[PDB]
Amino acid sequence: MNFGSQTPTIVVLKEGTDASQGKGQIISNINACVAVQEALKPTLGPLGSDILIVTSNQKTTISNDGATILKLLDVVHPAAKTLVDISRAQDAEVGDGTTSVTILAGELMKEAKPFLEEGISSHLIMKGYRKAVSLAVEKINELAVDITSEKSSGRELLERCARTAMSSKLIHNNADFFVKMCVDAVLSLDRNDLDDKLIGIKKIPGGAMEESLFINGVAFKKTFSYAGFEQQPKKFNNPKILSLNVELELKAEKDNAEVRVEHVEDYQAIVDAEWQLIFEKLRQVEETGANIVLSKLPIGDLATQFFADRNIFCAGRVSADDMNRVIQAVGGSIQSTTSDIKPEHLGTCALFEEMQIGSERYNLFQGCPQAKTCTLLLRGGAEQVIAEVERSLHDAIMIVKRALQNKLIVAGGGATEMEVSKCLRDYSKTIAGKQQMIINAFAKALEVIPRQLCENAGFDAIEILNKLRLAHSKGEKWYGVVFETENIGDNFAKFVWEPALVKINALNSATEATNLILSVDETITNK
Amino acid sequence: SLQLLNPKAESLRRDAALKVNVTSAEGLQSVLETNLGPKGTLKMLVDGAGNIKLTKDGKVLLTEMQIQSPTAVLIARAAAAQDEITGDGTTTVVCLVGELLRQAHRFIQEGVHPRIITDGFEIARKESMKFLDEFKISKTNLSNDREFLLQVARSSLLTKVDADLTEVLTPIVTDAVLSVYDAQADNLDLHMVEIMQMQHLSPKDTTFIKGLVLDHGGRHPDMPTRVKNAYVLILNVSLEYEKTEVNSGFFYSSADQRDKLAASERKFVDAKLKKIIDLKNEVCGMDPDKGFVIINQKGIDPMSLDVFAKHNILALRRAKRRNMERLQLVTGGEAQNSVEDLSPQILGFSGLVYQETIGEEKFTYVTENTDPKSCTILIKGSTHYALAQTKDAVRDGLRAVANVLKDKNIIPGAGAFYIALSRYLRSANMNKLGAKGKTKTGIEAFAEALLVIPKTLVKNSGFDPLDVLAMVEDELDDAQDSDETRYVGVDLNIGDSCDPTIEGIWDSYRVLRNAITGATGIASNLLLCDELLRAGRS
Amino acid sequence: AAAAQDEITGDGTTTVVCLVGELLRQAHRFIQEGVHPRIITDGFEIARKESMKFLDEFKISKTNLSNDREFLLQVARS
Amino acid sequence: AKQHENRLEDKDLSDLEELEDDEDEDFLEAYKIKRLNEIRKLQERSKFGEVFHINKPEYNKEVTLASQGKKDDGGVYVFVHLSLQSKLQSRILSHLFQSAACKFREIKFVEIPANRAIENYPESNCPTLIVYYRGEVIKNMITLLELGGNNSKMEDFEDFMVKVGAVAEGDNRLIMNRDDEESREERKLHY
Amino acid sequence: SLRLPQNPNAGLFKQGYNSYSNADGQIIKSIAAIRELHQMCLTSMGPCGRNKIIVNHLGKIIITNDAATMLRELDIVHPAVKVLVMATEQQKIDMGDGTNLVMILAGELLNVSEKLISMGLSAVEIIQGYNMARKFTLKELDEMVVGEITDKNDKNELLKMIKPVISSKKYGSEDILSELVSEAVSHVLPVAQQAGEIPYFNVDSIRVVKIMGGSLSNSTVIKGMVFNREPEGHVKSLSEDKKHKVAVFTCPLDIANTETKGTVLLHNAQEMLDFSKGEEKQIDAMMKEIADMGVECIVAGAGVGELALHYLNRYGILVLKVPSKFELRRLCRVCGATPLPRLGAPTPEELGLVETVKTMEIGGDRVTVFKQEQGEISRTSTIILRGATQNNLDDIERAIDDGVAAVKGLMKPSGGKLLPGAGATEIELISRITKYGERTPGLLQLAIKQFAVAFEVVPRTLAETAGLDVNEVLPNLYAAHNVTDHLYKGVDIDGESDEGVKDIREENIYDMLATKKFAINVATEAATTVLSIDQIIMAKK
Ligand SMILES: Nc1ncnc2c1ncn2[C@@H]1O[C@H](COP(=O)(O)OP(=O)(O)O)[C@@H](O)[C@H]1O
Ligand SMILES: Nc1ncnc2c1ncn2[C@@H]1O[C@H](COP(=O)(O)OP(=O)(O)O)[C@@H](O)[C@H]1O
Ligand SMILES: Nc1ncnc2c1ncn2[C@@H]1O[C@H](COP(=O)(O)OP(=O)(O)O)[C@@H](O)[C@H]1O
Ligand SMILES: Nc1ncnc2c1ncn2[C@@H]1O[C@H](COP(=O)(O)OP(=O)(O)O)[C@@H](O)[C@H]1O
Ligand SMILES: [Mg+2]
Ligand SMILES: [Mg+2]
Ligand SMILES: [Mg+2]
Ligand SMILES: [Mg+2]
Repeated sequence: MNFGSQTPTIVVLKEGTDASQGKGQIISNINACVAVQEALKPTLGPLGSDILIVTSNQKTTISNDGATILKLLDVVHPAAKTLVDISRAQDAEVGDGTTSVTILAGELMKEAKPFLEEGISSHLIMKGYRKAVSLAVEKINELAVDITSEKSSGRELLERCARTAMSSKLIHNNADFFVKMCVDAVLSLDRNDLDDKLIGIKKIPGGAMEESLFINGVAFKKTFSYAGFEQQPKKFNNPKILSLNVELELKAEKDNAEVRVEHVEDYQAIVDAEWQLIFEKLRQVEETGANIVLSKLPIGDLATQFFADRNIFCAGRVSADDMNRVIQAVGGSIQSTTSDIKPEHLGTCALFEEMQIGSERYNLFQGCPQAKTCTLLLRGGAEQVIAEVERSLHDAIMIVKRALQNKLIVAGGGATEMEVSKCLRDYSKTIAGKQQMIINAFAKALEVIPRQLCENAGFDAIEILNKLRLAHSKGEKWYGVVFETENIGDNFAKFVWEPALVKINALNSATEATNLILSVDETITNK
Repeated sequence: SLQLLNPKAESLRRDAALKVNVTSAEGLQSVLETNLGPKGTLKMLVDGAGNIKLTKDGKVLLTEMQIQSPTAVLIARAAAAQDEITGDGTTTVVCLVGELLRQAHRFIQEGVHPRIITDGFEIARKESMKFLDEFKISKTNLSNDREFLLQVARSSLLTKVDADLTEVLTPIVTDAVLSVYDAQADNLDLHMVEIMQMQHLSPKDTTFIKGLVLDHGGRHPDMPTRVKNAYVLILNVSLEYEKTEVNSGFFYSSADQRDKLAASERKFVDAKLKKIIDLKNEVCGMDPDKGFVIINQKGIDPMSLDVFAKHNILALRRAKRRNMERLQLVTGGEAQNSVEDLSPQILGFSGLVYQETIGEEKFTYVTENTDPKSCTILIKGSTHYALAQTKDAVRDGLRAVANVLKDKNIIPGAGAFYIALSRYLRSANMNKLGAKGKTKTGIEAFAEALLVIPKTLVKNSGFDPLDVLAMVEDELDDAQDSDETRYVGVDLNIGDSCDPTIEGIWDSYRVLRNAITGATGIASNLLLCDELLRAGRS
Repeated sequence: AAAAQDEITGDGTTTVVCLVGELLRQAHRFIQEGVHPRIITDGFEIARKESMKFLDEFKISKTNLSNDREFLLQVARS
Repeated sequence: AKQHENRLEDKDLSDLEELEDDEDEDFLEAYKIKRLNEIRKLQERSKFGEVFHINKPEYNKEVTLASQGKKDDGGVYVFVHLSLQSKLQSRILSHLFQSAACKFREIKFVEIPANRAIENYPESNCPTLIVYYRGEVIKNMITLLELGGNNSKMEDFEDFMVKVGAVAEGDNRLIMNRDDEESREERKLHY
Repeated sequence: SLRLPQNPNAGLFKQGYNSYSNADGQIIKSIAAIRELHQMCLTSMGPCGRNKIIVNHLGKIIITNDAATMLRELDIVHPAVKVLVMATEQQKIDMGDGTNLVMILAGELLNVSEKLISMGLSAVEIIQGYNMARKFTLKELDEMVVGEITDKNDKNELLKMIKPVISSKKYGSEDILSELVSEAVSHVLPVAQQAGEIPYFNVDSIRVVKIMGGSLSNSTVIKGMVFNREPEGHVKSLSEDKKHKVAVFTCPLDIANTETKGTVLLHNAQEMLDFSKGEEKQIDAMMKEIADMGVECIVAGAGVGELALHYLNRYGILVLKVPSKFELRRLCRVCGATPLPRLGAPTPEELGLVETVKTMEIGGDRVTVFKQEQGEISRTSTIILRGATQNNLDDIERAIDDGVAAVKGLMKPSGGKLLPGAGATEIELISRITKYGERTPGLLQLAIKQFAVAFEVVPRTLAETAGLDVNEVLPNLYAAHNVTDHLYKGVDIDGESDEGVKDIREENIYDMLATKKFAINVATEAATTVLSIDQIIMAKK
């Protein structure tokens, strides 16, 4: 009846598919997040340390924020990918607190360890944190004071909040000069339409970072330059900027036109018609007096010798993102027809000068007060100093990006976490149930942000935190820790502020990161 | 159930275990089907060593070819165990278990239970035991009919060897068996009858010797070869040197004392030789006409052989345990171990003692006894397989004829026993029996399985097996009404029936009894088994 | 054989393999008894032709012109 | 296993119609729609079909840009010929380019004089055959002694195009696979 | 007695084929082996269920506590499990609700029938038993209905419909996600005094646009849609025109070229001079007609050329690619226009209306928002999800797909009436079937009783996930049904659940009639197949 000697049993899952039951896997998932958490533990704070990562392709990448550190390390574990997703989400939405949101997410998982060791299943502890966030977000809104009541100046607001962003970086001593760059850069943008692509920074080598300069114009980097370059004047007084999407090339990318002729006299006409058409396009541009011609697609060789004669500047092979930044500065839009041009579409600038830095040449527009864009030429010693300072000012721009939309001041230095925690402790004592110990653990998890500020500074943490617990018994606000005077005090007197969106999205993202892998008990991996 | 327990195993159950026992049975049956009968085919067995051994015995085929199947090893032990005590009926057990399984398996496919089928074989077996009492015939041994023993000897010898070897080797067995019967009527096969190998002129020159033949002779040339009247002496004492239980050095001091102590080696031997000389002085009369021979079970020192050679005493050393237990039966003397107490009564008698040698070996012949109580069968042969073929033929022939003298009955063969049980089981009233229910086919299955044996004899002759039973069936239909008790047979020469009473074909009593009993037990146990498996530590 | 049965007819494949298995079983029972395969197959053909002379008498004729639904349902149900 | 695959793999859109009466429609028409789509892709890729007698300024575009094609990595093979009219092998290779151009319309066939190609090129090394693909030189071939020399044939040139990955092995246009109609006629009669 | 004879049917079917018939023990091998995956769907059941992370061979990680999404990716070698796999997929594609009951009720019927097969009851009788029990179950569910709804238009009435469905998946978010789904359905349904005759509804009406970052409370409803796309050419006016006519062209805006390939042929140089202006005047004749009627937005599916984009920039016409064909027709439903592969000219009847189009960043990426106010819409809506992780937003999408699939399950048939949930009607069916088994004497009565015992897992699985003792609240719940008030008894999930009694109407937990009928039928048909098979034949790899 049977087909053969024996019949081995079937494994239900595929051969090699890992699976496990019980409380061991969720503890392993929590320990996996804590293992990723320990890498970013000493990074938190102004006195924190950077992290050096080298991937398989052997490209050095130094960073301080946890957004790109987790992007470099390709994470296999799904539970450890939760910290990476919120870090990119925090980087995409706000742009600040990418390290603290991962530390708070792991600390809630760390404080959930002994409750999971108890018989309480994960559906109780999820309800406690989810109930606590509903009061924490409201308490941050109640502690948010408005700036217009004092009738202060608007220029000093951006400088005050951007000073906090330049901590824990290479800039904190040179922040007196570079904070004016990003504040004046973002103010040139339109308040209604604030764009993230108009703040592109070129990774130009050479030079010290303090030698940079902020200009309302935009640069592009010299392009291919067929013979013709270094004959035109590289300095103009009031040049007219022109942009053309049409490809000025003698049938380079055009489709192959099958020309068929049957006469010798017409062969002289058809070969001169190529010269006749291309010169008609040059003469039409010549009549308008366009002193600076630009194009995304390449410029022909004959045009360079023609524009070199009448001191007309030309450049091609510009990218779409860089060319879009030019149009926001120089006014009129792009036209791809030489006959449909108009004087009114041309731009203008009060000064123009080409100067070399780092053995590279960059054309710089100058004197453009009507420009709704900006540029930054960060120069730096190595290549990672440029990239680190690049993403640092991108985070500084991200603070003033969101500060203009909504103007809310909140405490800093770990103070906002403690006023929220002690309020939840006052709310927890009236519960008298299982949710009391959970909310007290949520209050203990918010205390961790003051810890790493003190651990990286070298001072003992248990003594100073007990001093704050004695200080927060009475009514007090903007009470945290500082490092200059080596003694705690009023942060408002010390003049340090932050936005409220950083703390709100951090608590929601950290609790959502916690509830994702506390609402599971198994991780199956095929293959 | 076995795969999750054992990570590696094999399991057959409920259809393959039944097919295995039947397929292995039909496979092993086809091997020994052609050998059964007088016109069967011979079968040689050559291993990797290259030696050759030829015989038709199923035991030699089974106990020399290694077998892997779990069913056949039980058929091997069953075929071997039945033959090891009885000496006949080896292939008959294989054919019964080889046929009874396939004949019952057709009804297992129909859906009959194995338990009630084997219940029918057991109650049918009891009917055959009751039928053996009526089927057998009484024979009185006081007549001492030598022609009756000749016909029994040709039954087994014609099956193994041809008529040329049967006619010359038949009276060799009859003369050996004629001396077995005595007043005490105690049968003795292993001690009395023996077989010895000897490469000589041909197998046809096998002769019967009434006395005990020995495979050794006189070492020295001067010792006598032929002796007319030799009085034997049995001594189990060892007359060479003995190392003496921890005894160590003959600490000699001077050179003269060295050889003086070396001469004491002879004193222990000469103390025993003097008792033989004192015994020879009593029987010293007619010394040239008469003689004396000494047979020792252990070795004799070569220094002492010259003592026997001077007195013309024949010396034979290193005899077997069995030969010392046979000299009293042949020569009529008595055995002795120690040399202290001797007498002339223990000495035997022999009428002729001579030696003949070929190549390097030498044989001693003893014969012409006054009243020999035992004898030997010295078989001649050409090749080693010729001796092995004569070994199995004489081993199976002596056991078959010896069992006739044990009891007072004998069973005629040639299919008379199987054909008689067929009509008995198929015509007997079932109300007399205690079996009911689905035992209808169990009687028919075992009754029909017995018919395949006598036609297997026909399958070797080439005739049609179903047609040569037509007149056999018609004979028994009229024999019951004709008022004449006769038993039919199966003659393969002409392809017609015969009478084993006048032709001389016979079979022993305990062969067919133990065969069906051993076959029914093995076949029943194989049917009830419904699962095969292998498991263990290795 | 089951393919040619299912091709032209579309039913009765299980009867073909059982008849061939049983015919070889019942035939091999007699081949072991010393009978040649030739006369065994000769009897099957005479038995086959005898069944056609039994089948044509065993069948029954019905009138399908009425197109009754009860007969087609029970025939389809079988 | 291959007997089932030969019904579809070893038959073009013209040969697949042979199995319309024998094989199932859904089995056949499912593959004919697949092969019909492949034929449409080759028609869109047929941007060439005659030898492009170019000059140098243009080389920097025709030879190399083309090699990038769409840059969907739509690469395009570009066979260059540094012609030299004094050599006998050059005129032979020019005939092979025009013959292959009429067949393989997707592959670009480029020709230019060798004296105008490289400054002071060795005349002994001419004729030269270069094969560009995605801007990279796949093969820098030397004079045609490898391809038989003076006795070079069209069959040898088509075999070289298969080695560099320009044409598939089982392409119906290759003379090795494009059996004559009289050849297939004898096979059907003797089958 | 060392090597076996090796099963002499080995001349038959190859070694790769494995037979696992009965008598040998197939049923015992199967019902058991599948208990591992039965616990997977059992642990993921209820509002407190645990989601399961499934990493496929490609590496796309998913985390979903359903059953259809999990078993689709699990490569399962066991054939008897696969009967339960695609049987659950039938519930997903047809009704979109009840995947879990099916995987649980179908497996429990095999688990509870261990007593019937082990006692020695015939397998053929068990199939006849569950079939007759299935018929009695379908007839009896109609009598226990108390939620006969006839309005099915207003938003507050859907609180008894959508919120029980959303309360199962991620119980913590009820009011927020129910507001998004309920407000989406109100935008989908048209404004009318009496809409009848089975109005059309489809799952493709409500789409889900996933945006990275942002708390779940900050989400909002959009009547149009949102694409991750870069606008080109200009900035919008956003209040000046007050309304915009949007033309959707299947073919691109370019000179009409044929399918067969052509090229440019010029016999003389006179045509060479006019060819540069001929292409400009050709499109100008076709582009000027579009601007006369005031089409302030054009959507071309294929790639738009630069010559066509240049003429549109000066007039201030919005352009958009929309390469995929499925999402191209959904934009037409918003404006209320038809596709036009012909260029032609814009007509007033075929052109729709759109209020405004504005561009911003929601999660850092620039997107195009087609939100309109005071306009007429028909079967179109979107829900902008804000979340911390992409892994969590994937589960919100399927939860919304199951929510709107229930709307398809209501409006497509004539009645999608409610039933008491939270372990209320399941225990009632145990009492009905217990009384039904005594009415019909016969050997099949044992099958009728064991069919009722399989419904026990529904109440206790909510208690097991709640960390409660099954032997206390489950027998205490039977005492509450002794005797309307006894019908609305259910399983409580709270710290005060020691009593084990909570009224259903306080929170309005309800289930669908058609969902449970289709689930019980597919569950019985799944168990019918597994109990009917006896031999399972495998193959190599
Ligand atoms: N001037 C300051 N005084 C006190 N605390 C500060 C100051 N600047 C930054 N911090 C604290 O340092 C912590 C880490 O900031 P940092 O790591 O620089 O930003 P991010 O984590 O976004 O990269 C913040 O939680 C903040 O409270
Ligand atoms: N010459 C013969 N004529 C008829 N029957 C014979 C003859 N020789 C042997 N047989 C039958 O063959 C059978 C088997 O004989 P034997 O060889 O002694 O036993 P086994 O074959 O079991 O070793 C006996 O039943 C006997 O009747
Ligand atoms: N309900 C039934 N009762 C008794 N015999 C039946 C029944 N149905 C079919 N059979 C028998 O089974 C045989 C084969 O029928 P069927 O199973 O339909 O064909 P197949 O064996 O090729 O699948 C027929 O010869 C018929 O006699
Ligand atoms: N707050 C609550 N109180 C009581 N029962 C609840 C609550 N929330 C959800 N439930 C119950 O949890 C069950 C989950 O069922 P589910 O498997 O999601 O349904 P389906 O199988 O149709 O998708 C529902 O039947 C519901 O009655
Ligand atoms: Mg920061
Ligand atoms: Mg014998
Ligand atoms: Mg049928
Ligand atoms: Mg549901």
